[PDB]
Amino acid sequence: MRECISIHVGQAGVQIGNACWELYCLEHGIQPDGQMPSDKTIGGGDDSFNTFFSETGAGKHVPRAVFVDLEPTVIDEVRTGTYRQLFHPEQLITGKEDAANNYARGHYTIGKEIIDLVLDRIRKLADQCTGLQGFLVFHSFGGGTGSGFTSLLMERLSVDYGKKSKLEFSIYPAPQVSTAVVEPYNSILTTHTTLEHSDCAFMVDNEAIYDICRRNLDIERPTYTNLNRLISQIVSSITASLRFDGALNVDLTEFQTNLVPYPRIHFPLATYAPVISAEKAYHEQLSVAEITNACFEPANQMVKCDPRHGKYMACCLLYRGDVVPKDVNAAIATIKTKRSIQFVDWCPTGFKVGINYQPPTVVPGGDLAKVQRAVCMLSNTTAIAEAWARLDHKFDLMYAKRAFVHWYVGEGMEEGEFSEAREDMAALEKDYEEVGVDSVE
Amino acid sequence: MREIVHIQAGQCGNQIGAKFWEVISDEHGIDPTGSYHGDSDLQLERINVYYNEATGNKYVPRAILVDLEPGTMDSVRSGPFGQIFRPDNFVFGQSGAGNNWAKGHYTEGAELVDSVLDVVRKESESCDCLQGFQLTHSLGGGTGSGMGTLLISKIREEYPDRIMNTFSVMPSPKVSDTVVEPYNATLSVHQLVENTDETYCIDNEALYDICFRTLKLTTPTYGDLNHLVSATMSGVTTCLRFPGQLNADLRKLAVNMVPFPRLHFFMPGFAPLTSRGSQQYRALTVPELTQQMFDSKNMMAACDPRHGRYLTVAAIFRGRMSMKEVDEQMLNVQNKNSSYFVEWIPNNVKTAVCDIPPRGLKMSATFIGNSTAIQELFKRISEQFTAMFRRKAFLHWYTGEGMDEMEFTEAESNMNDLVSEYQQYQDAT
Amino acid sequence: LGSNSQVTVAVRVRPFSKREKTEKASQVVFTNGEEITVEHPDMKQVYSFIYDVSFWSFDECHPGYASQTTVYETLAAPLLDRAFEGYNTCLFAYGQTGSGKSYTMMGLNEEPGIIPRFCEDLFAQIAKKQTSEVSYHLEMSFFEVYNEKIHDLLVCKGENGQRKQPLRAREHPVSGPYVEGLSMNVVSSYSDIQSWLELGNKQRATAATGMNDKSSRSHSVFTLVMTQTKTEVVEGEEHDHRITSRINLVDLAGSERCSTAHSSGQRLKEGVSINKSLLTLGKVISALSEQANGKRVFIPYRESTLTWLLKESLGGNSKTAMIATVSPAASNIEETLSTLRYATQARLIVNIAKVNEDMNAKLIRELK
Ligand SMILES: CC(=O)O[C@H]1C(=O)[C@@]2(C)[C@H]([C@H](OC(=O)c3ccccc3)[C@]3(O)C[C@H](OC(=O)[C@H](O)[C@@H](NC(=O)c4ccccc4)c4ccccc4)C(C)=C1C3(C)C)[C@]1(OC(C)=O)CO[C@@H]1C[C@@H]2O
Ligand SMILES: Nc1nc2c(ncn2[C@@H]2O[C@H](COP(=O)(O)OP(=O)(O)OP(=O)(O)O)[C@@H](O)[C@H]2O)c(=O)[nH]1
Ligand SMILES: Nc1nc2c(ncn2[C@@H]2O[C@H](COP(=O)(O)OP(=O)(O)O)[C@@H](O)[C@H]2O)c(=O)[nH]1
Ligand SMILES: Nc1ncnc2c1ncn2[C@@H]1O[C@H](COP(=O)(O)OP(=O)(O)O)[C@@H](O)[C@H]1O
Ligand SMILES: [Mg+2]
Repeated sequence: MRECISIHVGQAGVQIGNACWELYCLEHGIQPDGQMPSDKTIGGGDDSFNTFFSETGAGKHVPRAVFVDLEPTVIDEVRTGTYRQLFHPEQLITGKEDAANNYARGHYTIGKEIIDLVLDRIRKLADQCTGLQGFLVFHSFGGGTGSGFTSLLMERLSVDYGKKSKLEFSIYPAPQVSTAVVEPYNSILTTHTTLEHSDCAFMVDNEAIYDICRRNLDIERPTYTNLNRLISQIVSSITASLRFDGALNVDLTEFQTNLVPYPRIHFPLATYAPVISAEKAYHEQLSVAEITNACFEPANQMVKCDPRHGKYMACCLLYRGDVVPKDVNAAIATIKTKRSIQFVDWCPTGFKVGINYQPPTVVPGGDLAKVQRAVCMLSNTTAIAEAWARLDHKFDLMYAKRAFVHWYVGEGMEEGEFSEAREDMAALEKDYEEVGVDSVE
Repeated sequence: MREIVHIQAGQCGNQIGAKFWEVISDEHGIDPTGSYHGDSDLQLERINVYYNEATGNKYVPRAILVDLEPGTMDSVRSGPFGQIFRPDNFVFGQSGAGNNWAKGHYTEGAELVDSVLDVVRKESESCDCLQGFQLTHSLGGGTGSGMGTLLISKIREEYPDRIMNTFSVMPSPKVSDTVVEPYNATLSVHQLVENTDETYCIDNEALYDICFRTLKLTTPTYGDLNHLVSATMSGVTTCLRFPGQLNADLRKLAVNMVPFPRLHFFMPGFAPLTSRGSQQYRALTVPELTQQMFDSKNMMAACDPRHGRYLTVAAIFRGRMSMKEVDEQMLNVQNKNSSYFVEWIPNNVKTAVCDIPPRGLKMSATFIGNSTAIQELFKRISEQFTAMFRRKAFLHWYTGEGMDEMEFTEAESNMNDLVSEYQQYQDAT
Repeated sequence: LGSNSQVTVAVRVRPFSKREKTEKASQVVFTNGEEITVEHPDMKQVYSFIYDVSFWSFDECHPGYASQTTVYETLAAPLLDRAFEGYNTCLFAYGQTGSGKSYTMMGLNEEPGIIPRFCEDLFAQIAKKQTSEVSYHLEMSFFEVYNEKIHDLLVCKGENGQRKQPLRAREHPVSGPYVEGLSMNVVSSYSDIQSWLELGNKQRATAATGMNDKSSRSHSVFTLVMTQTKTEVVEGEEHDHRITSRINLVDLAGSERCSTAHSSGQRLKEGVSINKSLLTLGKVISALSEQANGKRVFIPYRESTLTWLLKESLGGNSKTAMIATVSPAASNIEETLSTLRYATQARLIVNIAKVNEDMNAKLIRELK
């Protein structure tokens, strides 16, 4: 059977993970105590789907997850919260010191002393599987942990496991909003390392969702307990085809093939169209077309990057609920007719489609409404080169004076590693340009 | 006794084949337990074609089920007619091909095909006289395109004198469903062209138009599209199961339809299709079907036959009819529309008539056509193909599994040559 | 490509057989020197044909007797001349069953055919022009077609119930079709050529039939690759200009009706395969002869491994010669007529031969 390991690293990972397993438990009928009263009421069924939850003989269902912070605060919310009786107590809080938003701290100094435990519990989880399909790493650029520890880990797994899909779900740093001075360095450092080991890194920025919740959900002052519920849904659609029935099922090695033309341009975006409040759940039809067109609106992207400044290479559309295929085909044609959406000449197909019959579920206490159908888009565009350039210019402005560097050297980093990582992102800026040049003869 | 092996590969073949066994089980009076609850006796004389017999007067279909994910299979088991299949013939694995032809052919499917063939070698030896094989798969994915064509080469080498009749869903022109359709289809066409006798090219875009214009279905699901294909699969082998005036079989259709060994790609069709509310306004007559058969808009191939010439077509009728009404009408088509027919084949029409129609229709018809308008399907893929291959768009996932750039060029030349072999017969000079 | 080399056709009338003496067969094929006349025994209708060359091995003492060495010195020696010039060359046989194709090409130990004379004359010509300026490199291969599968004749099998390891054919974009895995052996002398040929002919498939007690039941292609490495007047590296040439000598099998050579099973199967290959070859010859008259025509190269691997010889880029072999018995007049018709149709073929300098798009291109 199909089995995936969800890893959450740092604070941006955990607070997302707490929202995900909140949702995974509801879709499958699991209480926070790991129990499933419906199955003993039913007498059958594998709704306790062994993709995300392992099962013991006593009826308790235990999630396939490991998450670690290198500080004990955020996990300790889980070891004393409402989901304590769900998880395995082997959660890593060997975080007596934090990474101080330093790569050099999550990659070396405190980058070790914690990793041998992490690889062991994973190896235990993998030894309980009848077949793996890949990993799901939830982290954040900008920190030391989500940047450094994520890189060291991705290096080791590429040795022990090798050819297994590794899908990252990371918080991309925003152009204006930012909660740290040294974000540009930490992003360029792990981006250099994770490039040769990852397979597809799904980008999200916190600045776009602030506007989505404003314009669509009509929330005027949201916090991270809202941004992380939407991110919980993007993942469910990706991993829905491994749990529930469907017409056109999509495995995890299918994103790796259709959305990654060349091995270094595996940075796609994401979004979720029918993000509406309960009130606006009326007054609208929410058909396949109205939902599918919204995914191509530049204002409904979960990353701050205008795709109209670039060209599309590949787009995977994952539908859920009461959806009929002809409605998808009619809609995808309407998009290729519109001229503001330019595709590369070397990809005349462009689109992938996936359809499922299990609609999304409503986390109670939430802001999203109940719908019959829901859509998740994943796109690879040349516009994101603009965002790589913003980081490189911030890098150069404050590296020309060697600012904040003595905090990284103080941990074991060399002065040259900054250059070695700035040159690889100047080659990436060209590869995104070379791809976008239409061919000639 | 003539017998057929059915093989269901992928998400498209199994979702069709399940309806095929849901359709055939109706004509032969079999219930989901495998028991017979029929009325007539002609439902049992030739039940050995598709089914095998069991102990307590139960009938197990001679079907084989293959995939690289268990989701497709559990749907069959958890369905209307799931119990009849031999549970030892659900062959599967994990970690699907990922829409990579390289993974279905060389890497993963190669570690499962040996189990598949052992089920084939069992069923075939249990038969008295094997006529051919029946594969239902899709082009555009990895499993159906890789694991299918892998089985085709193996069965062809083991059983080279038998027919390999292959039903295949081709990629649509307007909207794709995978990005790497042209890479996967071109490599599959390189294998089918050399290792089959007749393959029926179906396209999902056309089936949407059939449901839209004729059946007036504006919410058609995949269970309805396969409800059309399954009909054609039944009409072809009708004269192997039921009696008729002028019989036919898979080998006889091939001989007339296939003048040269490579031009065995067909544009199927089926009549009489109509709306549920507009059935009491037409007269069901043989000329009503021929007008519906040779209509440009009832072909499941997504190619206009009016953009070419018919090389030779076929027409399998079912029901009480008059053979004058059949042969006179096929003649009127040839003489009227003489420009859409080859000049150096004086009669481009084969016919077949069965005396046993479908469960609830006075008569039915099935149409099989070989035209030069299939040129547009292989030509379209090549333009997609070379534009991607000229810059190596998605190639590094295929080379990583043990393929070379040479194998892509071979599939392109052979496809492009077939495009010319069909075009050699469109000009009249 | 500034040339047009017409395919050179020859005909050889073999003598009466044991079978055709036991059955009192008459004589229906005659010559007047260069033309070939055929007569139906019913005295109803006469046909005539004209070829570039015609041989008469019907009787030893007759006038115009073209022995084995005369056939060689008329057909194969110019092919060696062009091979030394730098062209690719092809010589292929054709005819019905028992016509004497294997005899004409390979021959017997006491009557060596075209191959043991071609290779020997090649080595002899080399021994006189192996001067300090130019060196030579020779490779050989010898492969077989049997039930549309490819086999190598110059390996020593294992020991099993099945020891015919089949190779596959591939299409290189520039060099055209070729065989994957074929042992190409480097050669030094005519004695090594003879050893390899003995091994190959002992490995080739044969069988007793009603028209040949030792029948040639598989197509055979003999490939030589000759590279002349010459030297320019150089201030630096010597031995810096190479020319390559491929010589393909092909012995095909005969039609053979299933009723005359009555035998069931594997014999019938391989006869059917042979017949199919010959049909496809005929289609190819007719299509090329129609190309020669200015029409747009498609050549079915891909319908058989034989024509697919000979794509560059029946057309393409090499100087080609055909040897039709016929029988004078009246009982085989129809097959003789079919062979002669295909042969005279082949004279209209025109191939664009070029010199394989391996200098175009390098320097001689813009030099000239
Ligand atoms: C009796 C009845 O319910 O009325 C008709 C009917 O309303 C119409 C619309 C039927 C109906 O057509 C459809 O609804 C349909 C929808 C999507 C895709 C395909 C068909 C019918 O389903 C088609 C069905 O015909 C058959 O049952 C044949 O045996 C068909 N098999 C099945 O439909 C079937 C039955 C049980 C389970 C699964 C399939 C068949 C066709 C070819 C070869 C063998 C069998 C019939 C009489 C009808 C219904 C049921 C409405 C027609 O269908 C056919 C086969 O042509 C459309 O025109 C015919 C006859 C009628 O006009
Ligand atoms: N979407 C989202 N982002 C978060 C959340 N918590 C932190 N972040 C992001 O994380 C970024 C800073 O990196 P951190 O996640 O704090 O780094 P870390 O993994 O905690 O490593 P340390 O700082 O050493 O503890 C900020 O830009 C935030 O936007 C969260 O709950 N949701
Ligand atoms: N007609 C029809 N086609 C289908 C259906 N499901 C999938 N397909 C087609 O099959 C292709 C998907 O390839 P698939 O074999 O499922 O990929 P795989 O699961 O990795 O082997 C798409 O091009 C679809 O058009 C179906 O139910 N009906
Ligand atoms: N010119 C010839 N002189 C003597 N014998 C000949 C001549 N031509 C053919 N034969 C005889 O014909 C027989 C068959 O020749 P062969 O080349 O094996 O025919 P196939 O075309 O079947 O290979 C040989 O045994 C040979 O003796
Ligand atoms: Mg933290």
